[PDB]
Amino acid sequence: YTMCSGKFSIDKEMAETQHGTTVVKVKYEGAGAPCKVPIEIRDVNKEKVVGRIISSTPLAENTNSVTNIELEPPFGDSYIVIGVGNSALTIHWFRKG
Amino acid sequence: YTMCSGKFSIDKEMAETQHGTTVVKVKYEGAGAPCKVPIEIRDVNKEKVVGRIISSTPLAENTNSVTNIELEPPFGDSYIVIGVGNSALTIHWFRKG
Repeated sequence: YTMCSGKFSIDKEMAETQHGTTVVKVKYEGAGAPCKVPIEIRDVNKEKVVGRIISSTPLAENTNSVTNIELEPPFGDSYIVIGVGNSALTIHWFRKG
Repeated sequence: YTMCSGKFSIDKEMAETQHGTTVVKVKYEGAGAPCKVPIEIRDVNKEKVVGRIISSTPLAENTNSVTNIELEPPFGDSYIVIGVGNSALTIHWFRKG
């Protein structure tokens, strides 16, 4: 699979789980599915944080499909960008230490 | 910057340099520039190979702009995917050991 080229929207706001992760649900509104949900997690220095995605490589299976994404945000501020281009969405998360 | 959402084409075929790298030039034909050229390098097991991009984070500055990309392919077979979606291009490279 290649990365989805189209727009995503938040289907369920990012929320903390009980086992030290967060989960967010996104709806894929674009074309070219099945395709990989583009997900990048960066710290305050805009540097990528690796290995924090818990879900097996999240896919948008079809146009309008909803995908569950489980993440393990680092401590402090992280900026999670889902999608590509001008329609990419950013989620700011703060994890208290 | 976010990742470019649009189509790229090969402007200059991937070629070996003298100092143990390769260089390929791509033309960005899409919108939303300036944006980051999406580049992933995977091995035969389709696993990402990290730290092989020599160029500072390649950008497409504008629609129709041409970007120079210097890479350090791993030994053996690597598959370099530029772009996203159904218009993403794949380059197969073999590096003799």
